[PDB]
Amino acid sequence: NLEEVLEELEMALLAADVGLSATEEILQEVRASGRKDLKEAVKEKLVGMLEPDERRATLRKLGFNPQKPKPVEPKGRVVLVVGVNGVGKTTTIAKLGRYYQNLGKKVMFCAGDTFRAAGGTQLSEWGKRLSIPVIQGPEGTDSAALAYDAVQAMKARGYDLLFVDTAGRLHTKHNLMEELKKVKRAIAKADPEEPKEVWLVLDAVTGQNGLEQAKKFHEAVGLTGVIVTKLDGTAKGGVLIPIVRTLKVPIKFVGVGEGPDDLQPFDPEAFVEALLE
Amino acid sequence: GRLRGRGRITEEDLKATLREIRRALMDADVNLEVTRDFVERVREEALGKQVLESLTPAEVILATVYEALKEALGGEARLPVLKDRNLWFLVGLQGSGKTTTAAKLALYYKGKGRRPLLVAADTQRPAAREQLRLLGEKVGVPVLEVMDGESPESIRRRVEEKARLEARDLILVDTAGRLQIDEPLMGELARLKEVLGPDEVLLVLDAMTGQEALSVARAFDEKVGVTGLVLTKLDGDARGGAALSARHVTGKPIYFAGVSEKPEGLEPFYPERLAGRILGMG
Ligand SMILES: Nc1nc2c(ncn2[C@@H]2O[C@H](COP(=O)(O)OP(=O)(O)CP(=O)(O)O)[C@@H](O)[C@H]2O)c(=O)[nH]1
Ligand SMILES: Nc1nc2c(ncn2[C@@H]2O[C@H](COP(=O)(O)OP(=O)(O)CP(=O)(O)O)[C@@H](O)[C@H]2O)c(=O)[nH]1
Ligand SMILES: [Mg+2]
Ligand SMILES: [Mg+2]
Repeated sequence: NLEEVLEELEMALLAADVGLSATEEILQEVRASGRKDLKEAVKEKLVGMLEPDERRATLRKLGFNPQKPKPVEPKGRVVLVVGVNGVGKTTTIAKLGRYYQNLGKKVMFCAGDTFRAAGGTQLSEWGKRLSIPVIQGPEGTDSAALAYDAVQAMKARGYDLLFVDTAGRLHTKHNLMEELKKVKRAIAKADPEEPKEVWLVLDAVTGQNGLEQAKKFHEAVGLTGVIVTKLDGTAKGGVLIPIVRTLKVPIKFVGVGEGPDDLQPFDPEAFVEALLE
Repeated sequence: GRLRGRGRITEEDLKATLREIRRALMDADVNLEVTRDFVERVREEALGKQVLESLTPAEVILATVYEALKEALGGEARLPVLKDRNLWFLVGLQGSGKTTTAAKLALYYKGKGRRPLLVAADTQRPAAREQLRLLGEKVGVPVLEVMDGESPESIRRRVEEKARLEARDLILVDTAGRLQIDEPLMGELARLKEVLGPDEVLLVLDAMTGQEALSVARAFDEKVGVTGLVLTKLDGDARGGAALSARHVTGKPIYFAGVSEKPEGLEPFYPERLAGRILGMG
């Protein structure tokens, strides 16, 4: 009965890329709760390992039900977007431009990827489609200098938000990770209080290596949020569970397509429902 | 569990050891169903084998595991067999490394005396054609860029004309990334295949791919017929279990390993080395 359900649940979590460590910790806790209807206790538990801001979770526990959602808002004016090669950094920035421009914000982009072929022109094209200014330079230009110039332009023009794109880089390359830190330092040089947000982009199809990526980028630049892309596919993005549980970095948005509007604020409930099929 | 050749492998030894092996494979991102099959395969092969003199039951089982893994991954390196004319497709999920791999293949074969032609067929991703155009310039290989809305028949026409006028003998078609469940796009890929008739259809798989590698490989294989694979981003620290998942359901060779973001970052895939990597030997 219950043992078959726990066995089923273990497979479902593993298939969702949650990992052995977190999967066992979840099942052990649910088994100890004495709850008859597992699955539901699991959903309740997971909707907890997907949100470190705490309070909203505590409220449902005390027999309350306060909500509002409220559009996600950057703490500051600069958002540094980081991540490994191919995850969706550039396209996510285009979507963030659309999302905030719809909220009346004046947005600007910095085509920080001066390393990869067409890395900057790709973002420039999105800016053109969205009528959003894009600061870019010839391939080979120093990313830090470009970011510095971007922040200066943003301040001089009175823009509300600046999204800094970065070239893809594997977390195992110390030199490229140092470059990322240099970019963050350049931003702070143009404005001492920035960047207030450093968001990691993760591909939903990623397996357990996603935890290592999150750990390394967090150690390098101090993440304040994560965006999971390609959730329109069959991958559930389960590696987020171990990530949020170990690093306590909040999930800001989910990417669900390749169009400018294919971005949605993270919804714990919906995400967990999908993860468990 | 730590004694020298004093008995044959028992079902009690192949329960404690294989449980750890199952975990290692899972941590390596080998698909769950693939892991159970592999463990049960080893259980059968090792069942009641002798533990000579020297060697503990553990060592024999670990040896069996490694050998089984090496075999399941391909055994020895194997590269494509080219003929007078060759047309290949690079396909896969969004961001797997297709465009870069096309350029790598072009450089690799140009160095072997072939005359490649890169075909930028991705017309949906912004600056995708410029991207391959630039890589083409870097590796010194011609690039044909498909136009917006161009039909498969038109593409075939222009590719044929360019290959003839420039004596190209290896055409590499870089396709846009697509979800394996996107019916319209998977249908477009199938139609492009029937019109162009590729000799090889390579699924470009990111080494960090997780549990869904199984379903992704199977869908591309059933829809467009995969003939081989390229495992990219091996210069990272992902264990690469997705490779075993893809191999297990397609039975196709993993021809190349992508090991850097540069054009030169391509090399033959060695089953032996990934087997060790998946097991954590590096
Ligand atoms: N289906 C789907 N595709 C997505 C999503 N987000 C991005 N993509 C696709 O993934 C690929 C990701 O591209 P991109 O934004 O260029 O990635 P990146 O991390 O910037 C790339 P790089 O590391 O080289 O600089 C593109 O084809 C894009 O259209 C998503 O939410 N869903
Ligand atoms: N370190 C490393 N980076 C790689 C490797 N192969 C590709 N990349 C990098 O990964 C990202 C993958 O890019 P790309 O060739 O553009 O991917 P794609 O599959 O063509 C992208 P799309 O689906 O949108 O058409 C790029 O930043 C590229 O430089 C590899 O073997 N190692
Ligand atoms: Mg990019
Ligand atoms: Mg591409």
